[PDB]
Amino acid sequence: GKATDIYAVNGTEILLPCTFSSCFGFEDLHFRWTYNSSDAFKILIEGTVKNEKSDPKVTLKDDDRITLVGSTKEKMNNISIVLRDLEFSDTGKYTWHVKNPKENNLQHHATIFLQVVDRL
Repeated sequence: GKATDIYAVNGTEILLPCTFSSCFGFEDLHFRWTYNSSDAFKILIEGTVKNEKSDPKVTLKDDDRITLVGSTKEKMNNISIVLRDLEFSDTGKYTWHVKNPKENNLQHHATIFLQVVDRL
């Protein structure tokens, strides 16, 4: 499984982009972010979004350090998250998942490997 490396200073915040894009198919999407480390798995946030500019309906959220970005810009969509107040324990793989459940397609997903580093 391919993963993009991203780095962030301890105690700061990181924007984790969801880059799913669709001209005419960004409609009533189900989404989920997950976290994986060696022997850890968590669902971080889950919900639905009506379109590219609507208020996402969040049905599950593991931690208030996570917020949705609240905007779109180029390839970063409204499903992207910001994780604040970073701790070394936050290092690990963060995966977004998007699906239109009325369609037959496989889910779309990509993984970011976040590494938290020492403050200077």
